[PDB]
Amino acid sequence: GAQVSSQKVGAHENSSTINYTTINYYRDSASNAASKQDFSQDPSKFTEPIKDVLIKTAPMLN
Amino acid sequence: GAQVSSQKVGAHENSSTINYTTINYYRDSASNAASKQDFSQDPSKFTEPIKDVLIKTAPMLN
Amino acid sequence: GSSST
Amino acid sequence: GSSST
Amino acid sequence: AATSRDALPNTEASGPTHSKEIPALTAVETGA
Amino acid sequence: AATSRDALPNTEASGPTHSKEIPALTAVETGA
Amino acid sequence: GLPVMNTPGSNQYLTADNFQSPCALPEFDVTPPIDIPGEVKNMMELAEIDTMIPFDLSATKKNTMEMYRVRLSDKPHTDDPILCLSLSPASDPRLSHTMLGEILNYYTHWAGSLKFTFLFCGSMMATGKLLVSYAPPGADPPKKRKEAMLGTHVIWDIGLQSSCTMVVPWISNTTYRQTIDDSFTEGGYISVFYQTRIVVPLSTPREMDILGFVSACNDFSVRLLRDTTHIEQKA
Amino acid sequence: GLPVMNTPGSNQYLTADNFQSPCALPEFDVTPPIDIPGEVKNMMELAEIDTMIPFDLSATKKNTMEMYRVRLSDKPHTDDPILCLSLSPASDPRLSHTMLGEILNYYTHWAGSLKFTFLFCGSMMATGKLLVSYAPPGADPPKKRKEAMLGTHVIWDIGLQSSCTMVVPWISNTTYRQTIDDSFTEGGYISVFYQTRIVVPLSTPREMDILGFVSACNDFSVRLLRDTTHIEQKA
Amino acid sequence: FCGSMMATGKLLVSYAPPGADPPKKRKEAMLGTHVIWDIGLQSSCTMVVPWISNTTYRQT
Amino acid sequence: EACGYSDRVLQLTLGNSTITTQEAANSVVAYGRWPEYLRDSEANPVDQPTEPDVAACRFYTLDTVSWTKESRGWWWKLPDALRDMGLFGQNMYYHYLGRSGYTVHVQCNASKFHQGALGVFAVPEMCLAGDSNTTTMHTSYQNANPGEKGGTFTGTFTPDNNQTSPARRFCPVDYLLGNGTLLGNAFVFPHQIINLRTNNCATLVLPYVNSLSIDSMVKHNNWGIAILPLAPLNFASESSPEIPITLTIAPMCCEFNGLRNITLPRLQ
Ligand SMILES: *C(=O)CCCCCCCCCCCCC
Ligand SMILES: *C(=O)CCCCCCCCCCCCC
Repeated sequence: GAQVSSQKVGAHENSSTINYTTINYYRDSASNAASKQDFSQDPSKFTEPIKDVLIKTAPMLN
Repeated sequence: GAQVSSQKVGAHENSSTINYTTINYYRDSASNAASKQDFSQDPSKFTEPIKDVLIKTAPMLN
Repeated sequence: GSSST
Repeated sequence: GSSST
Repeated sequence: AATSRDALPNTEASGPTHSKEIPALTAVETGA
Repeated sequence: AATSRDALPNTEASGPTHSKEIPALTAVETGA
Repeated sequence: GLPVMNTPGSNQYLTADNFQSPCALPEFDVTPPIDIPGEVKNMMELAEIDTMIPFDLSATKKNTMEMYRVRLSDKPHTDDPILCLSLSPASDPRLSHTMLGEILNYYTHWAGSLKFTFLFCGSMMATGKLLVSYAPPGADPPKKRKEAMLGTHVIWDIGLQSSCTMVVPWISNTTYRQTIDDSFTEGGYISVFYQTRIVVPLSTPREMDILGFVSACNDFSVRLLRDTTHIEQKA
Repeated sequence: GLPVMNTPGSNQYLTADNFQSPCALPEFDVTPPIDIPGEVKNMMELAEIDTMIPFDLSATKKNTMEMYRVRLSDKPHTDDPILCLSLSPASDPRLSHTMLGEILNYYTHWAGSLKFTFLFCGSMMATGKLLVSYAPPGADPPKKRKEAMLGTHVIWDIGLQSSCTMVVPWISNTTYRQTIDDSFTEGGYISVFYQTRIVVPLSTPREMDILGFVSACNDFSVRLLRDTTHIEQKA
Repeated sequence: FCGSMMATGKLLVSYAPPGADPPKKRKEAMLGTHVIWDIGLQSSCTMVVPWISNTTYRQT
Repeated sequence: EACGYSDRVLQLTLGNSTITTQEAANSVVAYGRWPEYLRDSEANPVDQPTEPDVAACRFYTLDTVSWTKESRGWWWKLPDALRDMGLFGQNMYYHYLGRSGYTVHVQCNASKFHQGALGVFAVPEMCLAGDSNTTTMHTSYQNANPGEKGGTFTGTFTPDNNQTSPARRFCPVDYLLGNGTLLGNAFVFPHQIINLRTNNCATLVLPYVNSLSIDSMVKHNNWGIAILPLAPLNFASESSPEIPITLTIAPMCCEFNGLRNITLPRLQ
């Protein structure tokens, strides 16, 4: 049941992907650590909530 | 996700490559130990920084 | 066994 | 599994 | 599919302009 | 085959130099 | 049992650690999520939303609705600044409390491009051309249109498109700037000027306000999480 | 949980240990490297660079620019030494502060071949032949050319190639020598002599300097890292 | 250079295109087209004055 | 070459300027890296750079200094030495950011009857020591930046005792390379030696070196040129000989970011 994932390697030694291993010891998900394998979304629902889609090169009002 | 590498064996017992095992427990590379699997380079950029490549048997000046 | 990612 | 070296 | 640790967008090279396209002009009244 | 009214040689583009070739140095003693 | 050996770090409590721990309520029937509108995945999404700048923090206008209004008028052309602003998004008093400034105060380092949008709130009968400038750091801060002209700038013509956006491009020596006032990581100067002048007809108000907004461009990021000075608890 | 048993070494802090530990700044956006010129991978690269020897540490020349200059002259041939030097690269006062000597003082053991290069800084009109010698340890240290002649030596003729290199070959009983003065691991004697004499014409300076440099050959290595006596901190 | 073989020296030969103050000091001459001539076995040095003109032909 | 070519004879041409030499001792490329422009992968300011090319990447000759038996040594900082040099200087002061490499050509001729050897060193980040034993890191920008004129080394550390009006300048002791390290080891820095019996000159090609891809040229010097007499000047029998040292430097592959109004520094 081991989970193996990639580390995003910052400062490299003078020493190819580096991995780390994770095993969950408990039945309840709440006991689990934070994965940090998170997603990003587009800001549109906040930055552009207008009914008619905007084209930046075009006049906002027309 | 286990990493297995060779030990350079110095003093041998009266007892074939010997190995050691490494597993990374953390997501951040900074948490990792030092591999010590390092490379060597040629000293030329310091010892011979001259534009025209030198031949040691030849006259340095000509 | 090993679930890789 | 085992990444050997 | 965009991961949090993915790099942000590259800056693309841009040249001079003499156009009817007006990116700099807008109307914040719209809410955007 | 070079006619009197032919155009003179074009100037070719030239870049920086760090060389052992020495065009600027010479010896007029030779007669040239 | 298995021969083990304790390393340094044993039994410490790092508040930034990430470990499993026993659950105090096993087999608890969790309420499922529903699809609530407005989910956020990253704090930088909020920094990309335009927020209004308190430009006029003068002794009588600060901490009132008035601090947001930059007054303009139909007066003759001058080369003197309408407003002057240091590009210090987390520490300059006018930027530090904007949504961008507030998120920046939870982090030690910022990087990326910013954009300033101005809204003309005068009558439709009012016309005018303004110059919005950005000078990268290292010279005399611009106090006259002639010096501001020489840096990054937009000449805004007032008309049906009410608003104008100047992008402040990421121009820095360091890969990241600090979220405090520091000369080594100074960002430069924003200043606004009259290019021609505001012209109104008769029966029209000769004075009007413009409002300004700041937000981050998509190349903007922050790092090294820290505590803010913008909230506290004496006792 | 899993039956474990603590071994000796548990909870100790070895300053030379190599273990993983929790990161205090998770998910920090690291600045990438750029290709900076001059990267070094091993301290021995620096030991292979020629560095100038303070040969003349006499009471009035030491700790001045003068300590680097070995004075020669057009005087009649003598069999007496120009200079005498013990091969103790980390502990002899003339070698111990050179880049080689300095790296050697961070280690307990050294091994390998060394090379000494001499530069004649006299006029072009000056001629001369010199003998550069190396005597392995165990006999009377050479005080006359006749004894120096019998060991490893180079007869240097001064001319357009300004400089001459003598290689001191690794000749030792032990596999490694110590970085301190110790008779058991003594390395021998370097000495320089006039083979003929320096000859100048008229209108030429009759006195001149030679400079000397030391560096390590590619078969040179050091081991057992230690603290140096060449820096300290009283209080 | 018609001096003895024992004589050494470095000279700067300059060409300044028209329009500014005529160079009276090395510092101004340095800024235009120039050759730094080192005296040695090649006795002579050539500076080329490149055709830099506004008109297609100059007058005599 | 059998057809005459040699390591002693060189011709360098940059822009409208050419240097010739008949007595060189080859030339050094610092750390084996030739100057290059900033790559897109290492880029950081997003604005279109200014690249002056031939208008700035050409040979500028700084004021000639004089080598005598009393001479302890000379130093210069880059880009500072070139701050007033034609269009390079102008481009430098109009932009917040700038980077540049350099060809350094040190000139010193004498005669077959003279002696002496100059060590010419190119030091990355040449931080020099100040004149005070009561306060530290306190050398004024004006004193730290001599421009073309450069500065000199001293054989003796002599501390500024005027606590009320501190001199606020460097006091660079020669055998300590003006920074607390021994001169005999300065050879780990890119260098050449002008030994008068061997060569009239030294030529060093310097890459842009920094911990950043581009920086403030006005706030920060990247390279220091240090010239010190390893072997003192001597001639025939004259008690007081003199020979000139001329320094000629060319910016190479320089580019500038962050254009605005010109920087007018307080240099006095
Ligand atoms: C999947 O996990 C199969 C491989 C298991 C490898 C050994 C796991 C280490 C011990 C975990 C014990 C269980 C925790 C309660
Ligand atoms: C690759 O690692 C697959 C095999 C895993 C073998 C057992 C690992 C031992 C327990 C590690 C637990 C995870 C650390 C957080």
